[PDB]
Amino acid sequence: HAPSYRVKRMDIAKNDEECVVNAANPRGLPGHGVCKAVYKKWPESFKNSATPVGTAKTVMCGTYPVIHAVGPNFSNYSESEGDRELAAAYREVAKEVTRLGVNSVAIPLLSTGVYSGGKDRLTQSLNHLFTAMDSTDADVVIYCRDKEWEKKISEAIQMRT
Ligand SMILES: [Ca+2]
Ligand SMILES: [Cl-]
Ligand SMILES: [Cl-]
Ligand SMILES: [Cl-]
Ligand SMILES: [Cl-]
Ligand SMILES: [Cl-]
Repeated sequence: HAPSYRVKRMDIAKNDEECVVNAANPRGLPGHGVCKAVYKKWPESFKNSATPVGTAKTVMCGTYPVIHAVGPNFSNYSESEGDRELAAAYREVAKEVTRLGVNSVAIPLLSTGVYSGGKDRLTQSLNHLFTAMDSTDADVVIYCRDKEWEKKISEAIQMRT
């Protein structure tokens, strides 16, 4: 086992990893985008999944862990406070991945969809992902949907190797 990062452009509900990170909202609602796809595939994981901004809460669907990570909605937060909460959400993901003992995890880029406040946050969100996950030994598979984002994420992964 050599821990790795990979990126795939496809629906995270089809992931091939041992657990999934949901781009969750604080109230545990079905939501939109990635969150709604996670709700359709693992609805049982939404039982008592509500948790504050900047935190993560894991709920099992059977034995399959869904890590509900709540990034900030940048429409509501200032750039400085939102940046702090986004970094914090990813730190909580790293703790949960470690506690669960999984060999791999499927992760989306938090706060880059409807919580982005209308801005391109690929680099900001990806760099906070790396800051949290670099010290873990899980294989990390990042899921995206946009063709140009796939290329940019792949370039960012490859240039550190
Ligand atoms: Ca918070
Ligand atoms: Cl590996
Ligand atoms: Cl797909
Ligand atoms: Cl929401
Ligand atoms: Cl989002
Ligand atoms: Cl994307």
